[PDB]
Amino acid sequence: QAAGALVAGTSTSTHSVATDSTPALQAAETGATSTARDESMIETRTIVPTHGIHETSVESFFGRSSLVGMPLLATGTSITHWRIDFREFVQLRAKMSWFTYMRFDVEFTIIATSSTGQNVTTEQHTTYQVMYVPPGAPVPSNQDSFQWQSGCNPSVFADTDGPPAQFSVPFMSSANAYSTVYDGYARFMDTDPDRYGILPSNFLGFMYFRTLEDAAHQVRFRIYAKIKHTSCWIPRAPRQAPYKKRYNLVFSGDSDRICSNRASLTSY
Amino acid sequence: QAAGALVAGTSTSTHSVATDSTPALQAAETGATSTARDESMIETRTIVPTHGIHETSVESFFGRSSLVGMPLLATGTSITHWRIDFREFVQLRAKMSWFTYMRFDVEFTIIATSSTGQNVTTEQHTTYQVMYVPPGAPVPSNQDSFQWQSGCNPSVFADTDGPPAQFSVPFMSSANAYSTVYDGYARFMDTDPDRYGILPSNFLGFMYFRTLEDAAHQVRFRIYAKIKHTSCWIPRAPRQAPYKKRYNLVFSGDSDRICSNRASLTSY
Amino acid sequence: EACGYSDRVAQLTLGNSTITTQEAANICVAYGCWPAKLSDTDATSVDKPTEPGVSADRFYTLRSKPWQADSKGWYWKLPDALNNTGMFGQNAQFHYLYRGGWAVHVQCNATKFHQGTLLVLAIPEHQIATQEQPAFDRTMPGSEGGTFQEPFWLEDGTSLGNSLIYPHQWINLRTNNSATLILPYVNAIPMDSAIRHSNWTLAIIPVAPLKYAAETTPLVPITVTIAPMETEYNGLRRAIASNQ
Amino acid sequence: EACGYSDRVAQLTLGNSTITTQEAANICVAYGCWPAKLSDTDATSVDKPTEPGVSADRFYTLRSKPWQADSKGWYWKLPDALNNTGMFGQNAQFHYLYRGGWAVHVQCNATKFHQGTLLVLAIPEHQIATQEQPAFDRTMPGSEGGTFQEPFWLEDGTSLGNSLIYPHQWINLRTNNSATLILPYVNAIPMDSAIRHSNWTLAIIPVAPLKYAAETTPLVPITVTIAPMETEYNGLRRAIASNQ
Amino acid sequence: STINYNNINYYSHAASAAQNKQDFTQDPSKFTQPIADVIK
Amino acid sequence: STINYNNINYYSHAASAAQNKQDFTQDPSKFTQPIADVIK
Amino acid sequence: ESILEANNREGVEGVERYVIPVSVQDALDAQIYALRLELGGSGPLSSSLLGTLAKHYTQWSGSVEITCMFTGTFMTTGKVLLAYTPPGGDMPRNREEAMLGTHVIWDFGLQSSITLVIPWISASHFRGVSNDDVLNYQYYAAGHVTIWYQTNMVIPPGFPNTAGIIMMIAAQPNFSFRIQKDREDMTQTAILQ
Ligand SMILES: CCCCCCCCCCCCCC(=O)O
Ligand SMILES: CCCCCCCCCCCCCC(=O)O
Repeated sequence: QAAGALVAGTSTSTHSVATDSTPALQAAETGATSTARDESMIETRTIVPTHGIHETSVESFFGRSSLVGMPLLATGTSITHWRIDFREFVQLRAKMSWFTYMRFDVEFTIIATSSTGQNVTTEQHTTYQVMYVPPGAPVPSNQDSFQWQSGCNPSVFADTDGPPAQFSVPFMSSANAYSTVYDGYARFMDTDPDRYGILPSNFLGFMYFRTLEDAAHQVRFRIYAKIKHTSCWIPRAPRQAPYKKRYNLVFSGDSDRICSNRASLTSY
Repeated sequence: QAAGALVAGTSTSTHSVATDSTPALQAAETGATSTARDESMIETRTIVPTHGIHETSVESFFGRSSLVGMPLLATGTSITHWRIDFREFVQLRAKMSWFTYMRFDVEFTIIATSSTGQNVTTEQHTTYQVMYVPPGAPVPSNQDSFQWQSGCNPSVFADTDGPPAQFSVPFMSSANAYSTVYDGYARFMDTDPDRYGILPSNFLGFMYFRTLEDAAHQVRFRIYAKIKHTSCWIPRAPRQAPYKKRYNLVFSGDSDRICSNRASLTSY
Repeated sequence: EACGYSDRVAQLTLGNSTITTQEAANICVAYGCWPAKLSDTDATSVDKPTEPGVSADRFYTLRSKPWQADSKGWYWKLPDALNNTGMFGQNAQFHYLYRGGWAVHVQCNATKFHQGTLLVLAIPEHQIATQEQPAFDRTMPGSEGGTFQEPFWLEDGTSLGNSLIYPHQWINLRTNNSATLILPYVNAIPMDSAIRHSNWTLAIIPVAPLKYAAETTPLVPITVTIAPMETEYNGLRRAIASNQ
Repeated sequence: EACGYSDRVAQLTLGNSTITTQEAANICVAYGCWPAKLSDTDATSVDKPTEPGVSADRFYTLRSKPWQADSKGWYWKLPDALNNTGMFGQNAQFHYLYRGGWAVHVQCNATKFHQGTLLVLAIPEHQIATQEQPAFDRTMPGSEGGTFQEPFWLEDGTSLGNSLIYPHQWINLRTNNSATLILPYVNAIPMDSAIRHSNWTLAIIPVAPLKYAAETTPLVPITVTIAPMETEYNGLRRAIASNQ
Repeated sequence: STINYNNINYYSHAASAAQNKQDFTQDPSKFTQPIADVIK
Repeated sequence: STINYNNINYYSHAASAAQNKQDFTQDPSKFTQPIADVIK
Repeated sequence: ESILEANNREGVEGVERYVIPVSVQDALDAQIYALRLELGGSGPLSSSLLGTLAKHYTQWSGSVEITCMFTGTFMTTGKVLLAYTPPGGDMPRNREEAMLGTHVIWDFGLQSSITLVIPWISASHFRGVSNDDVLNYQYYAAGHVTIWYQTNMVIPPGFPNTAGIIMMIAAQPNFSFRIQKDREDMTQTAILQ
């Protein structure tokens, strides 16, 4: 697979003195973007295309790991979980805001770190279990619970102090692509605001964590997600206001402006 | 790829008694180096070329790792950074002083070591994060900061007590080659001495470090750089005076001499 | 097998100016490259360039300097020294970008009764520094040029002795009357601002001091004549003469 | 058999400048000649000429003038009006000789509620004279231009009515927004001094005064944009800006 | 300026593979010229 | 005295590869004989 | 093309920030607008489509295009001059200085809009998108775009003496971005829930 597509070039131009051909004159009402090229506006020289465009490709744009979850396992219970979304942290969420529909695979990498009550690093070696709990499967209640047998649910076991755990996931939606946005309701005969903009087809379940023996120290799980094998459809005006909640788009919007203000439009 | 180029040889010579051909006589005013060869100055025997020249090739000369940075992470903040230059340590800096322009790739290797307040080695196992913070990206303020999500900035995670971290970097300048020297100013309408000899195109940003949990002991990062895939242009008189500052070429120059002095030019 | 005969006389003609010399030491072409215009593949600035030709591609003579007994050396930054002289200067001011080569002719005549040796150097990216970082009047001295304070260190912490790695000629009075260097454009990018970056530095340093067959000695000057070559300019706007 | 449709819109692009107009009256090319460079057989000055190209061969816009009720007319001498502006001016100053054509675009917009008619003329060798012989400030007014004192006589003892024999266009508000004239070089010799001889005179004269559907009327300006064409210069020396 | 990578996936499922290094050529016209009667 | 190495790079980018073992022949003449009228 | 938040004068609140005002003048050669050509933070350019896309990259190259659409009545006329000034100095003080650079003369008529192409005129090949003061990225300065009255906006009696210009901006075909980085305006003080 080769990534050698180039940007466009420039060819030489000369003076125009035409009473018919006028490319400088547009009509934006049509909804069409300007048709004018450098060559038709100034006398231009020749420039051979030498610049690549791979770093702006949909694959390269999303193809790197980002923090998406960060559950904390307490010593008293020795068990936490994480609802599988990409809505908890802003950086990735805002990257996805550029598109309406996205179909892709995911590569998860999990890094475990032990700490003290005062949140300072400590040495702790145990084995933890990450179990995928899909909708309908029974949830574990304790570090002891029988649900950890993992007869059908898939599980990953790794050491607290060993290399990060890592695995890939296919495109799982019941739909044909995930939706970053949804102008509709989650249920029929229900019109509750908490159910507006919620598309259940994007929620594949939870990830449950536990240590194989009662935990001596804290243990925090950092879950990283790499979007790969990406297909995107219908670009959107990206998010400009900050995110306040995880499941909706509400914003503060105090001052109705995005860029900086200045004294005059005629001076900097 | 083969490295078999040889040094030149010697062929047999005999006595010359010529009233026209005089190779011993030169004229250095032309700026040209002497044209005389061993064979034309003495009766020489034949010597078959047996010596190689690969260890003096531009690639071999620069192709080995050297210390370029050495940030120290304190226990109170649990975060440091490093401005990406090769001007902090003298050995590599002086090697580069032989050329004006250099185009190359870099291989970074990072070694982490934990110590006590009295700077003695201690045992400490945590995971650290190295994040590339390019110009314009927001800088992390704490070990906690949201900037560490690394949604777009690339990051490397490795253990304090695990093998060294390592990765390669392409030739990144906006220019067509890096400049070891710059006879100009960093900005327009500015003539400040602090901005003379500063070529912003060589500064790609910072490397920010943190431990994934508050640090228990010191932790020092040694950053090694290997220049590879090198292209060099315009050789220079190398640096003879010691380096005093990181961003300019000032020197002390007390005694105006480089080599040792002697009593007479006629005796050792 | 021989080194001096018909290489002593020379005539260079550019535009409406011609230079002659009866005691030359051949011609030095820096790095063996002749000045040339920017390639379609190397280029980046899209606007059609201005190529002044004869109006700027010609010889300009700067004010002469007297060679004195205590003289340490002189230097001129290029294009700096010519940025405000003639049609070349005008084009350099009116455009944001410039690219060009040089034809340098340094001249110093004396008599068969004098002795002295000048080293004439063309230093690329001659970023200077002394015990302190230099001020604008030192880094871009204009047509008057500057003077070395630490010539042994070449004003950069290196060495005068190793400076022969840079394009050069010698004006050794018992041999020659002058030096001629042809310089191609050098930079790590295609073009650059004439007012913010000096590509080459012309340096003239006395290595063997001027002595005569008497204690007096008439005024012996050093004159610098320079010609821009194969120039092109992009980014036309108003004229801007310095980076101040 | 028809006289107005797609001839109303126009775009002229020279160097780094482009002009557009949505209410033109076609383009007038003086004497049917397009500007052209000097022939080897017509030429006389032996030195190789300077051909600035894009740096000078582009559009320059002069300060606007307000069209008032008592306005008699305005005029600009060429190359005079541009002799001190941009890269064109620099070349005209540095050389003893100059030759060139022009692209003139006079613009004046109002509203469908106004009425007025301007005569735009390009007069060759417009030697002026009133009840007395004119002073330098009248003959070579520079970029500010001059004003007619006796427009009926065309400031030369002839007549405004017969001036249609000179290349011209009309800016009749009910019809057009502007005028465009392309002028070739005219002289009885191959080249001439830009500072001592004005080849063409751009004249704008109100023939039908500006009236409006009210007594007030907003400021209605007249703007002149001019472009040198197919220029060449000979006799390079120092810059000399005026004949004073 | 034309990075050609090695496919090679040691696993059974397509999801396991690394990111697609292939560059598909863009067609901005769906967004820049969505008009029916295209004029130039 | 002719060390021939194995190219082989397991990564997608050229930057990832090891140092070039190839020896290009030097041409000192740009620096030793920069004179126009070359004499020997 | 996306609309520029061009009317960023202190005190103007949303939507009205998208319309630069033009009005009948009582003075000649008057100025309409000034904009420093930067893809880097804060400015009107940064909140656009091209601008928020630049918030994710660290280097850029290419030509940019600015299309302006006049919003006045059908009977109101005018001629404006749009100019791009390559770097080196400051913003043009008068129209006589501005016209010396790359420009276009716009005539209001049946064609509501005009396009000013801001050609890639750089010494570099690539420029940095930031103006980072610490690393001296103002080294990568790209110039200024200014707008002036060429003639004047003239209206019939009783008509609105003030209308507007809507500026839109897009990248051209020779435009590319390099090196992905994080947006500085997308922050988080706590986990979202
Ligand atoms: C270990 C079991 C893995 C199952 C993971 C499925 C991951 C799919 C992520 C889809 C994110 C949807 C976008 C959103 O958060 O709104
Ligand atoms: C993890 C992000 C890596 C980005 C590294 C870019 C390294 C380029 C080094 C260039 C050194 C320039 C020479 C100098 O220091 O003056």
